[PDB]
Amino acid sequence: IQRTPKIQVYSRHPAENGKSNFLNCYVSGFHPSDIEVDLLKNGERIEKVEHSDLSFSKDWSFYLLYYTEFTPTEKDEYACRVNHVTLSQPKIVKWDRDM
Amino acid sequence: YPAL
Amino acid sequence: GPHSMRYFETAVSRPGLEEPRYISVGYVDNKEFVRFDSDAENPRYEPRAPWMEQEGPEYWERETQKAKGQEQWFRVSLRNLLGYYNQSAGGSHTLQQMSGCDLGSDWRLLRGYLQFAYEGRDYIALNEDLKTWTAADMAAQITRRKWEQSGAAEHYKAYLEGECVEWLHRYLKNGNATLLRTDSPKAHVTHHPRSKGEVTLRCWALGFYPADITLTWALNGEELTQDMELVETRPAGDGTFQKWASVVVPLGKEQNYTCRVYHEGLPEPLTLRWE
Repeated sequence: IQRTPKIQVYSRHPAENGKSNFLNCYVSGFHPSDIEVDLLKNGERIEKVEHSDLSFSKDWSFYLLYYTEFTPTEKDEYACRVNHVTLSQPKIVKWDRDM
Repeated sequence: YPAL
Repeated sequence: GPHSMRYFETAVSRPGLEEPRYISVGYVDNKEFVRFDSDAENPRYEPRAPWMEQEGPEYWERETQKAKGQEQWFRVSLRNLLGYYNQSAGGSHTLQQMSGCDLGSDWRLLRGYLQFAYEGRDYIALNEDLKTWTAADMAAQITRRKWEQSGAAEHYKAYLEGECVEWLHRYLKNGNATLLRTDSPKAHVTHHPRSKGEVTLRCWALGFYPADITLTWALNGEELTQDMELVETRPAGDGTFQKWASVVVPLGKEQNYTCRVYHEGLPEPLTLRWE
């Protein structure tokens, strides 16, 4: 089977400019498990991004948590890039602090 | 345990 | 209560390398406390939670040996599955297993658990009676008739009904300060335009634990199901979880809508509106 990944981009704590936070990208509901995930800062890939150990849910689909520390500023744009065999092109989801 |  | 232990085992076969990758993860009340990955430095189960550190070398060695046993079990099962489905060679397949047990608030057994999946789909599972099997499809019937002849059921039940419960007890006592805690949800509502005379109202729940929670929107005293989006509870990254519930509201009438948060640690449900 093939399950496209569900993507959610968000910060651990409600963002606050100048205040150190954590940028999370929760990719889930996917299958098979090979998956590519990057975090973007103003459209660019962020080095040394940590992430969770592979896992899966009741329905058997996999999920991972990608994160990296950052200090949100007024204009800095963040996003999460995800590629998986179910996508024809990498899916990019922009971080909307005030969702 | 036996395999599948 | 309830309480539970689960082991999530995944095995992915890779082309050219006739050794599958085996990943097993253990959880208690849904918190990861042990893990084994065959692609590791020196494969061995490792503590995922602090309260697992008090385990001596003997504990790890034994646990790790079983993993070495499962690598084999999964190596053959994959090979057998490959056949049952008339699949080719040099491809990538997934076999997954879920096993564990649950307990009520009293710590007694509520249900035994054992189930398998291939390529992301249910394959065969032990029934709640821990004596019969349900086969997802044709091929699973082969495994089913094959497992009934050897009496695999009784053995799993032995484990699930006893050993499983015992180990869960120990884990529960060792890290009870960690596991038995509840973090009540903090809520707030956000406003966002959706259409010409339509608005989006988002109800937030942050920093709660365990992950279980219920969010509802209501008019007067009736819950809203239409144009009401509920997103999948997500991990905060520090042990707590987040979630939100949105509903499309007519511009100018927001005030007649209320959000409610129900959670283990809440004395009573949280009720809030836009402001």
